[PDB]
Amino acid sequence: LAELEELLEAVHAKSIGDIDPQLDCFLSMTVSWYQSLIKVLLSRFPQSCRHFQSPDLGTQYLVVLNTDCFVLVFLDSHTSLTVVFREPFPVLVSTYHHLESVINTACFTLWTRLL
Amino acid sequence: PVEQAVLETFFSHLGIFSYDKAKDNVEKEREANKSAGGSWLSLLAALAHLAAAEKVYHSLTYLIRTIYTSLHNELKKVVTGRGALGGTAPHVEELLSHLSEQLCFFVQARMEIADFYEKMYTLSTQKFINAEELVGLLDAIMKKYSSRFHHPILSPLESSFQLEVDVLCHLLKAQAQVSEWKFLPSLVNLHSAHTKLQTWGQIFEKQRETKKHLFGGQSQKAVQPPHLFLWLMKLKNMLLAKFSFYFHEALSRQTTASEMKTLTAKANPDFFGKISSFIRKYDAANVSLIFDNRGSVDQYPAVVSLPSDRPVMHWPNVIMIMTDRTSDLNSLEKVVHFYDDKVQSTYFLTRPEPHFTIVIIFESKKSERDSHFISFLNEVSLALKNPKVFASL
Repeated sequence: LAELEELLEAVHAKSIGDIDPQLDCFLSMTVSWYQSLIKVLLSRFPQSCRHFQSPDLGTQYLVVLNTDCFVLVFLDSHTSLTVVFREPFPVLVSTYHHLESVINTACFTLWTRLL
Repeated sequence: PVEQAVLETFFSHLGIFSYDKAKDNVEKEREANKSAGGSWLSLLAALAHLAAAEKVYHSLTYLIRTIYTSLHNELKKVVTGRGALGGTAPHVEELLSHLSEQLCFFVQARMEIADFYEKMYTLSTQKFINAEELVGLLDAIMKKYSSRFHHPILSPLESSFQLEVDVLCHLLKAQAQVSEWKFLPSLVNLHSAHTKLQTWGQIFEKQRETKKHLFGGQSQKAVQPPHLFLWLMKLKNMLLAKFSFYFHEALSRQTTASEMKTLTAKANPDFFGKISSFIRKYDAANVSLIFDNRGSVDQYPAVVSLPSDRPVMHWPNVIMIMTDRTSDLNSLEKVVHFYDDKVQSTYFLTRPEPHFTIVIIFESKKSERDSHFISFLNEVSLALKNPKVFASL
């Protein structure tokens, strides 16, 4: 977790809402919804998902690696949805494809709670 | 001040749907303060009238304009009645005037909401309901009434209003989103409506708990939710069932068949289960709900297919039936029956939506006078359009 936090300080991250306004509703999702989405992402892509949690489980970080670009989901029980890139954001299709899979996973989790 | 505390208590009672308690408290305060200023008595009378009007609106028995107009006139008279002969403090008088203005704005908003509800009840009898126009009108009304009663004294009333009105909006867009075959925004709107309904139910349960505490350990009747809340919950359930029926394939692709069937059985009505039962009983070859993608064979793909994938062989026959019987399908009430001797197939087509078509195809010669299939198609169309919920609202 410490290495991920240190690496995140030297990387460029953009929130999901910045790329597409329609995803901004995901920023208002509850902590339980965020945990359910993290569990769904871990179940769907265990090989590409990395989970880091604090000893008291207050802060949980879920990263879905693609490898220079990844989607990071951070939740503080005691939430954020941003895409982390090692270099500055380009002014590309693989990054959009990675976001589409995460968007579908978030959409799938939201639909489950409605039934 | 005592007047501010009384107003806060009345507003808190109103926000918990305790109109009778708020009216009784206002009447008691007015009776005990007969020697106070005339503005205070006018405000108390206006508050009692507004509580009665709110109770009537919650009961939804007006489906109200005269009562709202009288309340607005009383509030305007109280605001403009700057009578210093009552001995009230000038700060108290200014607070009363601001409260009267906020109450007049709230009364106008309530009158607009009642007019919208009456329009929806009138349009319930229409074969097709334009959800986009209703959503736009609701958004315009909300924007006009936005931040009009943001006073902290009116805090629980306004929170009780928007959380309901937005809920209605959360339904309206959903009614459009289901019509446009949009799954993600329909699901988001349904989740928002469910959250708003749960928020309203929290206040209802708080009021019920307060009533139970006041009534002791006796087996008192539970505080029933108002007719508006029940209608909103029924509309949300109907919209969720319609979305599940339309988006059955997407939900079922992520789970097993048994789990998908169990999930669909909870939705009221369960269109998928009824369709499967009808297919099993009548030995129907295929039942396909196809959404028209024109303007958004591939132009009319089968969104839902039972009990298997959509027969490709019957695709051009269904396309020809839809094209030739376009005028009949446009009525959204008639059912078109076709027979093909080359394939010896019987096709029954209905159009519950202008962009959705339900087709039942059987590999046998079926007479057009078979009332069972026509009745089933009519019931399915009525469930999909959902005019009964709006009629009962």
